[PDB]
Amino acid sequence: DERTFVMVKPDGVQRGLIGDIVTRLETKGLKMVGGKFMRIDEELAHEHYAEHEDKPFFDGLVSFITSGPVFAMVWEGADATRQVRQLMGATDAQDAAPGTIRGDYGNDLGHNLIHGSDHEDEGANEREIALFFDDDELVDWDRDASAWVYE
Amino acid sequence: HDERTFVMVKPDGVQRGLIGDIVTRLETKGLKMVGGKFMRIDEELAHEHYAEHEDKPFFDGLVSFITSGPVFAMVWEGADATRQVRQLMGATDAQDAAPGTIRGDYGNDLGHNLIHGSDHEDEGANEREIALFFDDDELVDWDRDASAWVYE
Amino acid sequence: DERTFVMVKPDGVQRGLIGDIVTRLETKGLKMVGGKFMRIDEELAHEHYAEHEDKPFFDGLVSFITSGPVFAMVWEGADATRQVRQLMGATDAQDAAPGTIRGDYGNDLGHNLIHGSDHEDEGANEREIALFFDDDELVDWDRDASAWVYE
Amino acid sequence: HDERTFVMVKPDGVQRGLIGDIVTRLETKGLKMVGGKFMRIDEELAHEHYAEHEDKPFFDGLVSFITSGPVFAMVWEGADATRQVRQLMGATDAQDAAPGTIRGDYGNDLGHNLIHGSDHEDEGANEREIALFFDDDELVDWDRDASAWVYED
Amino acid sequence: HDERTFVMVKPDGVQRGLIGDIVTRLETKGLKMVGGKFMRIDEELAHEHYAEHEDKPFFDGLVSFITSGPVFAMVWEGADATRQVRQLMGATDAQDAAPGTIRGDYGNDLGHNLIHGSDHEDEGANEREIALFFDDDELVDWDRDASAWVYED
Amino acid sequence: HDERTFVMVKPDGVQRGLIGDIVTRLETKGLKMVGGKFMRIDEELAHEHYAEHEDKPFFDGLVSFITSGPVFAMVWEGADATRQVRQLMGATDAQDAAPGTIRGDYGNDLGHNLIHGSDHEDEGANEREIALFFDDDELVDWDRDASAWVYE
Ligand SMILES: Nc1ccn([C@@H]2O[C@H](COP(=O)(O)OP(=O)(O)O)[C@@H](O)[C@H]2O)c(=O)n1
Ligand SMILES: Nc1ccn([C@@H]2O[C@H](COP(=O)(O)OP(=O)(O)O)[C@@H](O)[C@H]2O)c(=O)n1
Ligand SMILES: Nc1ccn([C@@H]2O[C@H](COP(=O)(O)OP(=O)(O)O)[C@@H](O)[C@H]2O)c(=O)n1
Ligand SMILES: Nc1ccn([C@@H]2O[C@H](COP(=O)(O)OP(=O)(O)O)[C@@H](O)[C@H]2O)c(=O)n1
Ligand SMILES: Nc1ccn([C@@H]2O[C@H](COP(=O)(O)OP(=O)(O)O)[C@@H](O)[C@H]2O)c(=O)n1
Ligand SMILES: Nc1ccn([C@@H]2O[C@H](COP(=O)(O)OP(=O)(O)O)[C@@H](O)[C@H]2O)c(=O)n1
Ligand SMILES: [Mg+2]
Ligand SMILES: [Mg+2]
Ligand SMILES: [Mg+2]
Ligand SMILES: [Mg+2]
Repeated sequence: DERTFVMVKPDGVQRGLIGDIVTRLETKGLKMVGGKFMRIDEELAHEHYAEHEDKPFFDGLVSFITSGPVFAMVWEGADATRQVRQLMGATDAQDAAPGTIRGDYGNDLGHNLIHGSDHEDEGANEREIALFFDDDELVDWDRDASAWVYE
Repeated sequence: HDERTFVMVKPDGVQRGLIGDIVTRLETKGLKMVGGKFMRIDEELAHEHYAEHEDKPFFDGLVSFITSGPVFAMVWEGADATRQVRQLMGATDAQDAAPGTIRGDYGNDLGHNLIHGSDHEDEGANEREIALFFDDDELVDWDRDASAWVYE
Repeated sequence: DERTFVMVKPDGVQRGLIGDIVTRLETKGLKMVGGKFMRIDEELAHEHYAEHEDKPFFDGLVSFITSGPVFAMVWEGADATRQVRQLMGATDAQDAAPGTIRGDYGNDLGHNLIHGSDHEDEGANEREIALFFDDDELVDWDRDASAWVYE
Repeated sequence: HDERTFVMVKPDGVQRGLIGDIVTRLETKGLKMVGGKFMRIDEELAHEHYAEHEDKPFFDGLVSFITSGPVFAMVWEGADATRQVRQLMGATDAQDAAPGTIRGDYGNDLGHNLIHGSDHEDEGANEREIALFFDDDELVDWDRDASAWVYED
Repeated sequence: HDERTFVMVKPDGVQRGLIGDIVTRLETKGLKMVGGKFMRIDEELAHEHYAEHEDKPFFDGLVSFITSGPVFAMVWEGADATRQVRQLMGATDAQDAAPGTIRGDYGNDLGHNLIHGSDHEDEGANEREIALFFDDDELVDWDRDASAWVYED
Repeated sequence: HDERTFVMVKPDGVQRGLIGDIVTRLETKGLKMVGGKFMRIDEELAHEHYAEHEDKPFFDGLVSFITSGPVFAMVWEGADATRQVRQLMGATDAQDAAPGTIRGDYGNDLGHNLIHGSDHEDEGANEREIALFFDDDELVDWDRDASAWVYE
């Protein structure tokens, strides 16, 4: 089924929010299939944020995403992409609603805790998952509790 | 004797370990439990609970779901209680329920959507569902003292 | 398998701790098979606390257990009786360790939140479950997640 | 920012044991406590705090409530705090507040709505409410080192 | 009881955003907040607070720490509070504290052990520490109505 | 470069939705994550991880369990970290683990006991298990700034 790249940004890691974020996505019933603590180098960052290469915030973006380790993940479940952006709330954490990840934990745009593939960008999920993870690092399993999450 | 609403952790809620989490949002919200029963819904009881959907495609699978494992059936009392419960639960379809609600936090399905609560917008749905699942000998008439601090 | 009678006392109910207690016992992997919000009358109380009928605290005990509603339960799982008294902690909540129900939520002996059949009293569990619940009120089901809780 | 706002757990939040949850909420949001006092509010102080309401029918009910038990008074600081805190609280009427907010998880009353927070849409309310509850000697000037991860600048 | 104890989130607990968790812990235990102040501790006050330690080798490191950032000072009241609070905290050395206690869930240092609480085994420590941090005008006398369910008498 | 311990949410931890809850107790405790990998353990890898129990009755069922679903494999850094982790996890047999520990709170079995962490009392178990499950290219050398407030 549908998967999406999700990553806890260096602010999240530094602020010790990996658990809380993982718990939010497990508790929503979703299935972790890839998971990796790693540091993003500047060539990986440049390739990740490519779409923003002309923007005035780019150099600060790569600077930040490269400023400490992240926890990179793939998640699978029904409608996962969009479900995950709903959990995360709005991109600017100062605008995110309470009960979402950024509404609860951030109030900044740059240091906004987390990233999730944009479902409105068709193919963003598969392209980012293939950026961060090799097929060898992604795990096919059956989460048994899926029989009670879904009809 | 204030406003009561019927509320049900569905078999998926029970399977996934979520009874206490749901109960905790109801009491934390300040609502009072007056009935509470762990039970299996038999097929007649579900025909009656879901009589209004008998014509609809999803009916058969709805009756099979709601009888496919035990439920936790509840009655909850408090000011504007039906509607407060519908807001805590969020959208019937959990893929659209807002994060912070019970379905936005815990579910990713419309059939397997954790819980039921009476629809305040269907007039007398509460009184009827309560009366369907509970005898008046299993509702409990009590005063929750912290009520004195929940309301003015 | 083994079941045990567990009940949230009127202090627990009044203090809005039913959820938290239920969650603790579901999260430990145990299976709810009976569950009932009810009031204990004085004949049920007298029969429940019979063993304490001579003690100086009896009349205060029945008075309290009868002072508001309780939430009466049966729980099943491996070694359930003893596992549950371990969750509850010590009878006097002022002596219970932090991380147990009474260590976290009480500090009184009388108003000590909760009751669980005493595993050291052989047959206490079956005798109390049959006191509070008829066989019609207890549910036989398969909690699927039991396949991951137990070998 | 040096942006500060005044925040108060009201006598109901205090009585229901929710001082800690409200504080975790604000801390977890990355906001910096700079003032904080457990205290009783008396007649004069409530009449001034609420005086914008002196001509209103719920006024006497309100001074009676806000004076019926202790409150936890506070000041918090951070980017857009006054506004962020207001969003965290939810609608003034808890029965209208969205689940996820303080009021939507914990209240369903208008009078007993847990909590108060300076109105960002009333210019000066924050600095006025703070100077009401706190002398400048009771506010702390410090650096929450985690701020460098909450914010980029 | 009128049994009160002095409790302090230390500068590490304050910086790590744990004021709220510690307060929820105490509230949830059914204990009554009667005093509470966010504040900075200076030289004189620490030298007196800790003076039983004036002759010890960790003393200078300790005044430096307890003075390196703000603390949340408190007073709590209830049955056997001083002792209950001490058990809630766990061993003074967090790396020795049992999981379930404040120190065992959140610390693993001796210097930076989150929190302080009057020693019930030192007679007078509670009433002495409280009078140290609080004037009697800053303590509140009230009735937590839930107390009637926490206790039978 | 301080003390590191290897820690593993076992397949049951992963199935039951407990990865984040465990990770949250490790970070809340102040320990630093330096490695972290969601993976399936193959049979050779489990022969090596459990070589010391190869003679024992429970070995075969142990290798079948630990390969029966994916795991979350971690490395954790901090003062006295091996032993701090063994205390957070509590007794190997979860029916005896104390409430407050990860096993006392979440488990009721000895085989299905949620997590593994290196035994501080077996000298060099940490360095060896870490080296077994992680290449040195997947350990991350970083400074967690709130360390400045966790320790003196
Ligand atoms: N003015 C801006 C815009 C975006 N950004 C950051 O760059 C990231 C990617 O931007 P984006 O438009 O793809 O937003 P999302 O897909 O993450 O919602 C955001 O998450 C922001 O953190 C920023 O720092 N400043
Ligand atoms: N296509 C549909 C529509 C509803 N249903 C289920 O049947 C239930 C009752 O539908 P309903 O519109 O009366 O919803 P509620 O009153 O529970 O909000 C829902 O909770 C859905 O779980 C379904 O399974 N499939
Ligand atoms: N001195 C005492 C002893 C017991 N009790 C209460 O009576 C209950 C039953 O006593 P018990 O000796 O069977 O203790 P448990 O089986 O509940 O551990 C306890 O839970 C106490 O609440 C009391 O109020 N005062
Ligand atoms: N009709 C009303 C309106 C407000 N109030 C109370 O009075 C307070 C102050 O009114 P307000 O419009 O300034 O509300 P906020 O500034 O707290 O959002 C509220 O928090 C309500 O508790 C009331 O009791 N009845
Ligand atoms: N060897 C030691 C002993 C204590 N201390 C610190 O000094 C404080 C006071 O010592 P204490 O024996 O009165 O400890 P408590 O009364 O807080 O249990 C402790 O909380 C430790 O933080 C230290 O830094 N080094
Ligand atoms: N009879 C036994 C004993 C141990 N074991 C399992 O094998 C694991 C390793 O045993 P161990 O004594 O080396 O324990 P730890 O180093 O993980 O504390 C345990 O975590 C138990 O789950 C078992 O399945 N059956
Ligand atoms: Mg984009
Ligand atoms: Mg309907
Ligand atoms: Mg007994
Ligand atoms: Mg071993």
